[PDB]
Amino acid sequence: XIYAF
Amino acid sequence: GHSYEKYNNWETIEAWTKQVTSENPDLISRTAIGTTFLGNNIYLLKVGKPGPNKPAIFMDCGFHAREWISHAFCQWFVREAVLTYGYESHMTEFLNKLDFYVLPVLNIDGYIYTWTKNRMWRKTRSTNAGTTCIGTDPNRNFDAGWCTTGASTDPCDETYCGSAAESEKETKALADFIRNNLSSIKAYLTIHSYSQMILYPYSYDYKLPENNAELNNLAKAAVKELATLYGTKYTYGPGATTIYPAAGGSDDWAYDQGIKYSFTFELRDKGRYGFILPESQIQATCEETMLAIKYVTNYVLGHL
Ligand SMILES: [Zn+2]
Repeated sequence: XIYAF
Repeated sequence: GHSYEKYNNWETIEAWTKQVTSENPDLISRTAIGTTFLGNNIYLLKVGKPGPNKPAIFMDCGFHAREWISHAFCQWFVREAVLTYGYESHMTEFLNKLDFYVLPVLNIDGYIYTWTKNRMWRKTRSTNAGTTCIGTDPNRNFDAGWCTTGASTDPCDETYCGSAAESEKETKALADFIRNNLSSIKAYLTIHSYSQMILYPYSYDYKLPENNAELNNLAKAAVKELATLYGTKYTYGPGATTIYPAAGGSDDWAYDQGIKYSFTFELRDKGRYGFILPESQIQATCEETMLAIKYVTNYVLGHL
């Protein structure tokens, strides 16, 4: 859920 | 009021934990495993028909504040458990033979903040020495290669790893509960969005778990069961190569404690809506996820 992966 | 079909705020979720336990004392009991930075109660629902010395499966939701379908699913799971028990033979066997520890919201403080101030908040809401920047990424704060890769030492970053491992009340509380219950917890499941993935260790390093082949076949089979409903396509594999390297995650940590079945679930979708999944998609997402969760439960049960 890290942007923007 | 509370609906399983909509996103509920913390006040409603907290009241729901008391109410659903209250309506189903035969299948549910509630405790807290700790409090959050801001003094909210981290509730844990023990779902099952009580018996001596039962094995358990642990599942949490709401690690990351903005991933609202995660919270939604834990509530859905609990209701489905109480609804189908005695009506659906698998779930009935599950609740009879083991317990589910369902932790509906871990990062309560961040969750409230997504409702009150900033819908895209991710981290906890704790203060940091030497800066005004707020919060630690709880899934970078576990003692697993802690802060060595894919994490930030900058408190202003959304993957900030904390001042030390378990520096956060919420993560220390989760780690404490799992240690203290190690001998009964047989699987660890942590619910996230979005990406449509099932991930297992490792993420803090490129190495593979000794039961890598087992974990990969179980993920594979789980993804298949999930697809049967609506054809939603999931991908699977070791966190490090499947999405990215990231240290300090709870799945890796749980696995290294000796829990052989450890999975991060990334639910819908793949980006069209992302974190802001429309409520009209809650039921479908949860239903298909149930099949994956139940498949894993069944597998764990025949591999005690
Ligand atoms: Zn997440």
